Amino acid sequence: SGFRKMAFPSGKVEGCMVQVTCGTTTLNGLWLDDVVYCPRHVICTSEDMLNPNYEDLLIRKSNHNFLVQAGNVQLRVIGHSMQNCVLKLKVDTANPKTPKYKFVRIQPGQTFSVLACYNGSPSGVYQCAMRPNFTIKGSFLNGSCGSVGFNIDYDCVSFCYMHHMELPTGVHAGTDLEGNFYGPFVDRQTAQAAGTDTTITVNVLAWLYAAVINGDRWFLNRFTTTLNDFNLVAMKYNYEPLTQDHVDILGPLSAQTGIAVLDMCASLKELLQNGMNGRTILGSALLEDEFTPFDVVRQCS
Amino acid sequence: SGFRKMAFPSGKVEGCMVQVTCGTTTLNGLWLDDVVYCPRHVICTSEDMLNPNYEDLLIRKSNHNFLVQAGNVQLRVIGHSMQNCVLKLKVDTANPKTPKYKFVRIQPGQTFSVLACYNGSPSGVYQCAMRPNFTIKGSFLNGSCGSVGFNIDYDCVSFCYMHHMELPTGVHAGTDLEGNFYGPFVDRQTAQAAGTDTTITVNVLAWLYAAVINGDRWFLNRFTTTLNDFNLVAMKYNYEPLTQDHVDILGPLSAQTGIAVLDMCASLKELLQNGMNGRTILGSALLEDEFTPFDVVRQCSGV
Ligand SMILES: CCCOc1cc(Cl)cc(-c2cc(-c3c[nH]c(=O)[nH]c3=O)cn(-c3cccnc3)c2=O)c1
Repeated sequence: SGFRKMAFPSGKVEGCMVQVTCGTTTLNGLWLDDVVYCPRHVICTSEDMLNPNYEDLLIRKSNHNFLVQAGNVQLRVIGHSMQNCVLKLKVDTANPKTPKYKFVRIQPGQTFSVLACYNGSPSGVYQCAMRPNFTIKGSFLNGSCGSVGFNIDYDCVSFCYMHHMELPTGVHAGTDLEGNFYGPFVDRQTAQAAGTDTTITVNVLAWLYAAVINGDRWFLNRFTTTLNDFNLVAMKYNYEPLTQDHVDILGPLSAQTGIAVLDMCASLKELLQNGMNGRTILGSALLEDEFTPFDVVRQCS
Repeated sequence: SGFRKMAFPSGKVEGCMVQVTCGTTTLNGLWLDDVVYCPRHVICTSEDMLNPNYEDLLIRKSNHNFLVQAGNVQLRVIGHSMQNCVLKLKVDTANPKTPKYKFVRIQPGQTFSVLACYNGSPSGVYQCAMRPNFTIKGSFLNGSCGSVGFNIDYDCVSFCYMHHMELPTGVHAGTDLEGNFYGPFVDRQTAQAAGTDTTITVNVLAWLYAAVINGDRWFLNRFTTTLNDFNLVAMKYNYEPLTQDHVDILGPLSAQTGIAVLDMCASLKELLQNGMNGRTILGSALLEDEFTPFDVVRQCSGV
């Protein structure tokens, strides 16, 4: 029993974190086999921030300009290449702690663990969801760039996020490990703002199923809804559309609890109308949308 | 920017988790140096659980009765002993992944990271506070006994919690690594309930400071109070008394903010009657009390 934002054990990723320095700029890199991945803005300077030409900046660098440190060991850079917004530094030694891993690009609504790091040294681990507006709501200070997000279903680490920047509203933007940004963001200091965010409806429903699994039914009701009528109401609260895909994905949790998906949708409609009237659900006084259906199944059974 | 509940990186502890099997019972052990620590109820059968005689159950057992698995490697037990509610299994090999560590006993209101494990394999990590009623609000299923809680200071792991049981209300109870229970609980399958919980006042204030540091300021006001007046309202709402040591600990945040504790208690005083009813601080509709002042400083400074 209990239900918590539960991160993956971070050890497999801790052994991959290194420090990358160019001039006065130091951030984190990810050391997998004989490659170190880091944000390409490690090669910018102060006057480079608004409109850096990364191709022109990189061509002027020699390998010895990159100082890569793994704990106390200095890693020798023997080559480099830029892929989208990620720099790939070939180093002269393969990381002996490299886990089984893959790179995946996730969709909005998916969750992952963030290993926040400074100077190549991990400081904390926590869960994040990719918001519908392609930001994440993390906790990052200066020097955290190059921290990564990952899942570890099975014993394979799936890297899905590398942290690049904090936007004006305090939320965070980054890339996949192929260097493609999530969302419309670019790695330069020009004015950028996240779009209006919305609530991840399928995740709220998954969390309500988690509440039922854990023994709480107070928010259910005797009503059902059509998928169309549910979406018409939920969008008035800035909720994301619920698709037939989402309804299919919730099938297993519906089966375990005996509550049809569209019956849980009717519960959510009433919760948006009424609020919680002094009650909580799984310890929260708001509707939680950063647990996926997969997360609920991972944690509840 | 941002403020999140963050656990310590768990790698130093992952390398210490093993599986301990006694008959049909399998749970998790902590392998440090050449000893494996686990809950003593691993030696009970279902019928023993109702009213166990642990020193008699332990007398009946021998080294060969304990099956200890580290990954795919079997560890040989060469000795066994009990310390309070923890079993100590001497093995023939020192864990080469043993971190610098010590055993500590934490105080209510203090936080730690939990590494939830099943069959000796780490499964998830999250932060917990030791509640005033000596429970923790974790997330644990059958097979999680022997999972541990810990803090990290530089390179030294301070182990503070070993998981033993889930109470009827769904909250969790355990021991320190010397086998002493937190709270008025016993390791027997019997009706037990934690006392009425209370809210950790100094942590709520710490979290209000975190909210200010992050631009959330609508709860600030011009007023101030004193301990006696606040503690009087704290009592009414089931909040822990606020001591002078608490005010001292929040000193740094009062400075770096311009809000005096009793000024903030006046803020908190106000929130306790009028309240939330929907509105939010740091994205929460309720007053969060599982962040310590150091959690706030540690996180809002990059340590
Ligand atoms: C849209 C407006 C923001 O524009 C950009 C654009 C770009 Cl390309 C980078 C950055 C940025 C750089 C650094 C950084 C610089 N120099 C270093 O030595 N180490 C660093 O880490 C850090 N953080 C940051 C701060 C707090 C939390 N998370 C990330 C950043 O956002 C911001």
